[PDB]
Amino acid sequence: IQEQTMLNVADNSGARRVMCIKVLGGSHRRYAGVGDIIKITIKEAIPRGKVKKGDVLKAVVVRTKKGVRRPDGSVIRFDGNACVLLNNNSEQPIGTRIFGPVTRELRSEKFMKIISLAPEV
Amino acid sequence: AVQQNKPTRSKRGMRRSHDALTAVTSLSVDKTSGEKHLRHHITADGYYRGRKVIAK
Amino acid sequence: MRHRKSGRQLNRNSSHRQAMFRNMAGSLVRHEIIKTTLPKAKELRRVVEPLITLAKTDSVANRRLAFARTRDNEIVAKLFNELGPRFASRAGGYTRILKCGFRAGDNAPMAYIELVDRSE
RNA sequence: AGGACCGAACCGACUAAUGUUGAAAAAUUAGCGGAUGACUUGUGGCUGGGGGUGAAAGGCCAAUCAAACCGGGAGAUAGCU
RNA sequence: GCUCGCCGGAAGACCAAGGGUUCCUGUCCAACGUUAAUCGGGGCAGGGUGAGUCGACCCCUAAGGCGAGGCCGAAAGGCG
RNA sequence: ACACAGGUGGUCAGGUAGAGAAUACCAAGGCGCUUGAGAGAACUCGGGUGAAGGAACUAGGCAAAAUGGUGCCGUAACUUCGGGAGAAGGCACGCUGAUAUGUAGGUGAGGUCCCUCGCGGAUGGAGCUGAAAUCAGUCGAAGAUACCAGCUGGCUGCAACU
RNA sequence: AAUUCCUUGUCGGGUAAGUUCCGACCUGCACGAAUGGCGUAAUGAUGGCCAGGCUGUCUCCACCCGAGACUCAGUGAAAU
RNA sequence: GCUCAACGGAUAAAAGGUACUCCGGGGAUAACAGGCUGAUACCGCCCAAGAGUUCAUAUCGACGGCGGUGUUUGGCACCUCGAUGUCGGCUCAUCACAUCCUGGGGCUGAAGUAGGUCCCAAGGGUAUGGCUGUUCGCCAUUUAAAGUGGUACGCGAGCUGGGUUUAGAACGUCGUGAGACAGUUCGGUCCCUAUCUGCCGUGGGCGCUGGAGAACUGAGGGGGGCUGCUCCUAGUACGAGAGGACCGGAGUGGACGCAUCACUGGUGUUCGGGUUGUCAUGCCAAUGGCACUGCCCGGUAGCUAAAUGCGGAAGAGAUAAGUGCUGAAAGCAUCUAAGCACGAAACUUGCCCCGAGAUGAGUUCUCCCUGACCCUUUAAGGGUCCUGAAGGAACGUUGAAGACGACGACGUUGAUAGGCCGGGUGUGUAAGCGCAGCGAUGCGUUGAGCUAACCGGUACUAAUGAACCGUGAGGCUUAACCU
Repeated sequence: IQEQTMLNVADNSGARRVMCIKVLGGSHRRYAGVGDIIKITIKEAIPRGKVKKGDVLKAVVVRTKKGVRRPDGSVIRFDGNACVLLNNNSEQPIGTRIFGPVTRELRSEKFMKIISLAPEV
Repeated sequence: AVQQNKPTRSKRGMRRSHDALTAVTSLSVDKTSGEKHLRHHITADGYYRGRKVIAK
Repeated sequence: MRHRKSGRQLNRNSSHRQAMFRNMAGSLVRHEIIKTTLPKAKELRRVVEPLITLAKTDSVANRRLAFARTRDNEIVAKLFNELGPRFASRAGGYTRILKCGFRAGDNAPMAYIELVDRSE
């Protein structure tokens, strides 16, 4: 979310704990956590995941403890901070299957595949 | 902190121009006893606006 | 900042303020007229008047609540026996503040806060 | 048994903050180190200045120390202000 | 006087050192007290300290000091 | 220099909880610290609580925050076989009742004998005090419920160590 | 290397990124055997580094409680 | 009889260290900063052998030349040694334009996309981290870009102290040694209560010409001026393809500023509850004090961001570079000389705020004051009595106003605070009694009881009527109007 933020991975190919090295989009953007794309290092990885430790690639935040605010004032708060790993050049999901809840805020462009694969929207 | 030159007796008086006391300019008179009192205060013989309110 | 905020600190902590107004309420109930400083009397209105409003209805729960907010059983007995019926008709305003002059040691605005139906 | 351990009194003084015309001519507050020993403490005594004493720092010798304090030579001298 | 708070292996009480009347009683509020003061350890008077058993004194000695004679040192003096 | 937040040797040491002279609250005793009254700006000091992220701060985790107790298990490299080592890590902690009208245990009254017959011995087992455990029940969000009370691990330099 | 100027030497590690650290190489400006050489369990208010935890250190401050600061009465300085 | 050779020769005869240092002076003399200069530096131009696929100037330019700046290395020693704090960082800035981005152009060796170079343009904007003390530098990752300089290489009576710049210690090297090092390493006291100017806020006094109560005009001044991503046009123009439009529209963000608290949150020592230890209220029960608010769990108002709203515009005028029209001097030519037209995020306005002390003190509306006497050195003036007006101030209750003033509401014809009534909220089934149980405890009365700054009401309390200030018709010169 912020820089120096550890996140869980929703998708399978992305592995375990990941850290946000940069908040992409914006000159001095401090905090971005709803549908935003963040540059990611892999701080710890299982070997079954395709990506490995020390590798930089993009991600999109899917779950935030801060939570989205709906238009009527509703706040959906998800426990845990989660990301879906994306390729640096393509920004397309590496993982074949997305796990856990997703929000309807991730309905734009390449995130349609994420909400298609993920069970609960 | 310190001054580089001594301030003048003139500038002392100009600073104390706005340091002056204010007169009372009015004293209310109670109806029952003729003593003048501070307005909305006890008359110092024990009367408010028209009645004896404290023994002392 | 102080916007729509009640409560006068009077340069003391909350425990001292509570203890001071408990003792002042006890003295005001006991003697029916006391001399205080003026803000002290003004917040003394706010502690003393709900005690008589509680003391209008006499029950063991209300005497226990009055003992909680005074810790003086003589004051509880006076509130529920001598006063209470006296102020039963009065819809608030048991306290009257009469401003006196100024204190000698410190120039403090002085006041006499008294019960309205004082026998003297 | 322990120049054992944890830890009060006790002895010291590691970091920070306040103070810095202070409450104080090195303190206070949070934490700190030793605390049965080469410990600490009271009461006396001894060592005197090119001297003492020093688990050593030019440390200490009365808020004074690469040579204390007091008086004398002394109105030293000062091509300098 | 009644309530409140504080300390309570002390901010309680007693000795030691040190101080020296600061003790108690009456009176006064000029200077003192970081304010007012009727109060005080302030001023000014008057009282108060009772020992065979407690300390000192005393009997003894430690570290050490002084040391007749003595030894040594230019005198002062050092050591004993 | 002061009616100064410092320094000053010994002695006594009540209750409850506690290993305790810690600490919390109280006894007995002594005090509120010789300027007060308001208002509740910035800023300063000492604290409290913080959404999300968490060392990105910074010269440096400086400071703060955390961990902290007792019992039972369990514990690595290396080692001078003492250590390391409270290594690290895990579990249980409150109340009420039963076991057991209060148990193990401690302290011991009558009584009973004996003797050089008194401050004697021996035998008793009434009363008093009483830790810990186990089992069931029960309350909160929480049971070392406050104060008090350790942060831990890996690699190195130097000096053996106090 | 508490020593290597060049030097942030070269490699491998740890990080996304490492003049620190750790381990090797020897090319020792300018190590070397009681002016002691090399290691060493334990120990250290020691020097350097890396983690877990934890948090207002930080992003970026916000509110609250007290002591000042403000006003009022009394006394009332300082450097220059 | 002297290399008394430092040769006008101190004495027969004399080396060093001080970071442990001390004294008297000196900016007579270095370090820092400022001043002069500008050799060097940086920037620009002159010529143009060349370099460029052929093709000096699309792009650079040898050999040489001339300038500009104060700006880097230096020179000097004017200043500062009876004192001008030293790098960096943090916070806060301001200026220049030799312009990094955004705007307007010219040339291109500019098919498009994307660039190069030059001109105009200073309105706004112009990263986060790792290493290390660093400015630097290397790197990792952003962005439209992460400008270049000045400001005592801005900023220590603003902060830091890693750095240097002390006293302790050690290593390498030099010296017999004390000690030394433009070596290294570990450790190592950064003070100010603001008089003046200056700002930022906020008042008092008098003026503006009789005194008031309002509402404004706008001379001036300040704030604000940023941009990305996607889609349409359009896969169109452009193109062999690959790629892919400096027009014109639409949304959506980032950073920034302003307001607000309806929501989501935080806080909430002034509400409710749980709970540990102890003490008290005689005791059980119920409560209270103290232990950081004892620890917590929640939380109303208020404040606030992390919440939501809003905005930096479009225009208009005059222009810069630039492009032109008509048009001579110069029958052709020519953007200029007379004329005429466009042309920028710059300028002036448009948006917001201040603002007549705008001494040039402005405008409009309304209210209010129309009595005598005496002296009299006459724009003239005094003294006395009578009368004090419109209004203000004081006092009091106060405010989502406030350091204090100031400002706003209300003052008995009164809702201005407190209290009271009802609600709302927040916390979570009070006490008491009864029942089940051996008891802890449970269950019922009971969503009970408490409740804050909140909402709607209510004269129960305090806002007493005086009094005070403020006046009495307002100066001299050129007009209609009638006397």
